[PDB]
Amino acid sequence: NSNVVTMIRAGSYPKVNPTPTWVRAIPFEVSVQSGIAFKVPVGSLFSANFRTDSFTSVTVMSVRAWTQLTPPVNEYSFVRLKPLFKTGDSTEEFEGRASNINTRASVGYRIPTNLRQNTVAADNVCEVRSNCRQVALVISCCFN
Amino acid sequence: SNVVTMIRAGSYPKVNPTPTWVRAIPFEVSVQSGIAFKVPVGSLFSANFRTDSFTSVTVMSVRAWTQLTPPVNEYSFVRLKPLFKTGDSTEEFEGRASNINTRASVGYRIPTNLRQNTVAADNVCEVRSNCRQVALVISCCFN
Amino acid sequence: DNSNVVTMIRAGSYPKVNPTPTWVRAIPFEVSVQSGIAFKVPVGSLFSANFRTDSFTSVTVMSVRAWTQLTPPVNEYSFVRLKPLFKTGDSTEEFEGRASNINTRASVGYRIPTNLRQNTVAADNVCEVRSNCRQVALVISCCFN
Amino acid sequence: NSNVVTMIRAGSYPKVNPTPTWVRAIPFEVSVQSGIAFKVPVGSLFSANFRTDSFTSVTVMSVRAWTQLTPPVNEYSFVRLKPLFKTGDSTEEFEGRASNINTRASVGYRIPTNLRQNTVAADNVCEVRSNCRQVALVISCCFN
Amino acid sequence: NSNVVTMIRAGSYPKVNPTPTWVRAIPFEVSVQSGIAFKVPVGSLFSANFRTDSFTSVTVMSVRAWTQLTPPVNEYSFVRLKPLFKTGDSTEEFEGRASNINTRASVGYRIPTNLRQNTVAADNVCEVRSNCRQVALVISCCFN
Amino acid sequence: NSNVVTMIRAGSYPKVNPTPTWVRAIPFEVSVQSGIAFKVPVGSLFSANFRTDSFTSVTVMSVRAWTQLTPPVNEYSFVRLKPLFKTGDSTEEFEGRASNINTRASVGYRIPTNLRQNTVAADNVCEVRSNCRQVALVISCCFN
Amino acid sequence: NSNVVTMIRAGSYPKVNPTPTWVRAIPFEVSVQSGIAFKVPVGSLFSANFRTDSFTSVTVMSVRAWTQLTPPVNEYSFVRLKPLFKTGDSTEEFEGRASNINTRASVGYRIPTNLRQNTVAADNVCEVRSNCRQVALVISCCFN
Amino acid sequence: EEFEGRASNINTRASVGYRIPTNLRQNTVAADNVCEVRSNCRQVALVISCCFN
RNA sequence: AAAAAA
RNA sequence: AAAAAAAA
RNA sequence: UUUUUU
RNA sequence: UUUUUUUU
RNA sequence: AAAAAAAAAAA
RNA sequence: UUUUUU
RNA sequence: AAAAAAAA
RNA sequence: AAAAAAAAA
RNA sequence: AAAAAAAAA
RNA sequence: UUUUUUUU
RNA sequence: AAAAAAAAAAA
RNA sequence: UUUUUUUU
RNA sequence: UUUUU
RNA sequence: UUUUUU
Ligand SMILES: [Cl-]
Ligand SMILES: [Cl-]
Ligand SMILES: [Cl-]
Ligand SMILES: [Cl-]
Ligand SMILES: [Cl-]
Ligand SMILES: [Mg+2]
Ligand SMILES: [Mg+2]
Ligand SMILES: [Mg+2]
Repeated sequence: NSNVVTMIRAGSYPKVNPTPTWVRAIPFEVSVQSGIAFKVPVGSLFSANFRTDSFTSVTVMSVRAWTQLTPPVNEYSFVRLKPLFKTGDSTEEFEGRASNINTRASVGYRIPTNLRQNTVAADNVCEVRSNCRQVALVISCCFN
Repeated sequence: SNVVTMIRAGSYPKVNPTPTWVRAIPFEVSVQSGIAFKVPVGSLFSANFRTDSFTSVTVMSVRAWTQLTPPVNEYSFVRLKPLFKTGDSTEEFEGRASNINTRASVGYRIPTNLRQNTVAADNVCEVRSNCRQVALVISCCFN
Repeated sequence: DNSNVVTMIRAGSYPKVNPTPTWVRAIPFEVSVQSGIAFKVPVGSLFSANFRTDSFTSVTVMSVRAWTQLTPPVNEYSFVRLKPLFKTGDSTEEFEGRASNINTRASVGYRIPTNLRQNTVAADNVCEVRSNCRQVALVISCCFN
Repeated sequence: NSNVVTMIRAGSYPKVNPTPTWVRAIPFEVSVQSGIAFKVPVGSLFSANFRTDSFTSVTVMSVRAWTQLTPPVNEYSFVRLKPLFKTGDSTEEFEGRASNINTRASVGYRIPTNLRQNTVAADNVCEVRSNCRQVALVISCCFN
Repeated sequence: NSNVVTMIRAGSYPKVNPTPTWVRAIPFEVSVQSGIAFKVPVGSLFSANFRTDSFTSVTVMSVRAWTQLTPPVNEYSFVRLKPLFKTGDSTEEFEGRASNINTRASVGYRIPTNLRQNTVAADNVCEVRSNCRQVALVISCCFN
Repeated sequence: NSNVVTMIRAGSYPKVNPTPTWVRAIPFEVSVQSGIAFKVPVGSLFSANFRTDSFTSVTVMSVRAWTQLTPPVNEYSFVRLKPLFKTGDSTEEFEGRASNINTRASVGYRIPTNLRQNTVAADNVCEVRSNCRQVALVISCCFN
Repeated sequence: NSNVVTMIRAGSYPKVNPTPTWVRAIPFEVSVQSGIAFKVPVGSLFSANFRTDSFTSVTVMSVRAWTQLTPPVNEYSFVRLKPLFKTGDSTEEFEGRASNINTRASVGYRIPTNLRQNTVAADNVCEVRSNCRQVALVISCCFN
Repeated sequence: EEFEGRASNINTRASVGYRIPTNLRQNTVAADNVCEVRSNCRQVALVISCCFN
């Protein structure tokens, strides 16, 4: 309600951290080929395009996908996700298909707490299969 | 009361022949592929909106829709980057379509602490889209 | 706290829009008057860039109020009459208000019933004004459309 | 109660009006022929027989009609009313018939608020049709 | 509500009255000479400027007076009222004075129910006195 | 309920009206050119196609308009409306745009009670603009 | 209750019907001979005088009859109604007599919902008998 | 905007004021200007509720 | 609460 | 209690 | 209680 | 309350 | 027990 | 409440 | 909540 | 009914 | 989303 | 609600 | 809260 | 039992 | 109440 | 309830 500056009765110097962690929802795309699985690299989350180039590690919480280009002729779009982990890759293929040809396909998977460790740029996140030549992704992750 | 009735008016009131006006102004802009276009504040001053008599305006929010179809195989999309005289933003508020035949849409609100006047020479925001036009509806206050 | 930065709006379908909306206003303007002579106030005085209304061509008047704008003749108390005029039939009322102090304005006004609130164009007239003061200040509450 | 004059403590000069408005029901008769409609002119309402000769406009609210003379032999009286408006005449025929030959026939119609604009002497109110030679009208209106 | 005409199921022809009564506040002025009383004539109430030229009798209820022009130099406005009755004039002088030389003087008097009989043009209502050359009155009356 | 005809103890002859009013929603289409407004005629409402050829006037209440044909390539349908009145034309351009190129565009406007007078065939309702060569109208009105 | 037009945010194209049904009370008169029964044809309900010339069928609910002309000398008016149906004519003679020679004779009958089918112009509704040469009818029906 | 106030008594002052919303309450230096004033009287008295800092 | 219909 | 005729 | 409007 | 119906 | 009828001049 | 009456 | 300037 | 601005008016 | 901001009674 | 105080 | 005094013209 | 940036 | 959530 | 007064 004050229109003017005021005096803060500051005390002892507080605990500081010039490089906190930040929880994010990173949107990026990946080019997919027909019948070929594409390994999504973690390194794609580290970029000045997301303000995250200052990080080297990230704990992924959940992954969501969307077909980014139209599907072949006569077909309905589809996208699949196989979760990948350093301690052991999964064989799940969380799939989603569009019920309208003109509409995107989508799917996502959540990572359980016991599997939410850090990952670096060299590591992979999951395999993406699709009949569309491009898939949009949105990863909910904790940079640190 | 089906007939005129007398009014017991009193002293002469405080008057103002040129008041303010809260408005939602719809106008379109042309956008080029892979290029950002600065939305000029001047577009809000026009006889088409009854706002030619104004020279300044306080923008409150900005919403955007793609106005033409997207490139073949692509889904529409539109981004908005707020711009201020005291410092431009780097936010890219993006919305995308989920049906190729449908518009993409997104918008942003200006916080009270940044709601200062802007004149015709100023710019509201940068617009990016894969669509050759974008329809903007800006909720603002003319003064 | 309130927001200190820009925030995203999860807009959706393109809304119904209107670039030339209506506007409810209270317009102030004066009219010169002559002694013992009425003056038909033109509706075209409400349309003007001095009121931001030059873009309108019709208007619905709701009420009319009037104040003498200049002093009265020597030894006289100000006064002002209003006779409503309507295209379907002018009125014969003479709503009159007088001043009780020579140095003070005279005032009066009238309300238009809902059934008589149709559009009026510049060529039309609102009401006649009589007064011993040479100029009268009007404040008209009207809906431009 | 008071039996003598008493001093009123008047103050400022009030808002006055020498020519005020008036709500009225005007009784008058119109002359009607067989099979021929008669347009009731609004000018019939302004007259020193009603104290209304000082008005040039009037807002009609409702119209009531009664036959005024005996019907043709072997017939029961009747009367019709077709509202007329400067913005567009109406085609209704609000009719009323007597159930006794010796009794008047009556009918009427109300004008809705959205159609209650002024009218001048040169205007018409409604068409009257009857098998009686004369008709009696009572028009509720607000002179101004 | 209603946007179109609607029928009225009228019955027998009602009692009517084309020349009814009217309760009014009639504003008018009178010229007054210094030191001389002016008998206000009832005829002033009958006039087409008031819509009452169709009446020939009136019952007065109350009379209020205001000075219409400025007072003499150095003096505060004043005005008196002496009621007059055909049955017997009264010797009251209901006097109101102004407290600002620039402001009107005002006063009035009420007529008791027992002294509320008609009056005709030839009659008078009251004597007015004032140091101002004109007096504006507002008489509340029932024309009949 | 009853399986056979029953007697009605009818009384005096009632009030009747062989030509009553009628509240309707009238659908019709108009041709519109590119960049050119089209004044929609009130006469379109009177017609044997709507059972309203017996009416000569109509009190319009609201207007709703949809695009009837596809829009130009790459564009989304739109339709504007400018209310027109005999007492004064409006400058409002109530617009409605589609968000799916395959979907109609729609918009309407309500007429306020104080503007719900009648209109005749000669009169016009509103100006229609659109990028589609044909517009569908649905006018909620009261025929009288 | 505004004072000026507002925008309606219309939606999809609604279901429409340019030629809806109509519930009506159609008044008309039928000429009758003494001692002879007159069949009332249904086609009399279709006519531009009733705004129904666009209907080819109708469902009749009730019938009411009033003698339209005076009776013979020394007699009291009367009227008889005999319902007629395509699936089988009735033999009821619903009758009503005046208790005052100068007063109409009235009677009507209700059609039960199991016998409320459509009737075309060539069909007949009921036979009429009376000692008056004409008879006024008011039929409550549903035009479709 | 032209917030205007007139007097109903010739011998009386004419008055009018305007409030500045929160989103437009920033600092102003000497060179700057507050508002334009138009009056038929040759002088005008101002009372400005401000916050020096 | 609007119009037509015991 | 619905339907029919009657019925203070 | 029904039908158009809503 | 004369004639008909109404899930046993 | 919020404990009888008014009007005229001065609170 | 003072005070002048039916 | 007392005091100061402001303040519907 | 979580992290990164604050843990006390 | 069911209360408020601007102009008006 | 801008500047001061008020028993820890 | 069954939420202030009447009369004149039109319900 | 204050609220504000970003999170499925 | 018009405009704007 | 509309509306015209003390
Ligand atoms: Cl589709
Ligand atoms: Cl398609
Ligand atoms: Cl003074
Ligand atoms: Cl004129
Ligand atoms: Cl209606
Ligand atoms: Mg797809
Ligand atoms: Mg008769
Ligand atoms: Mg008979």
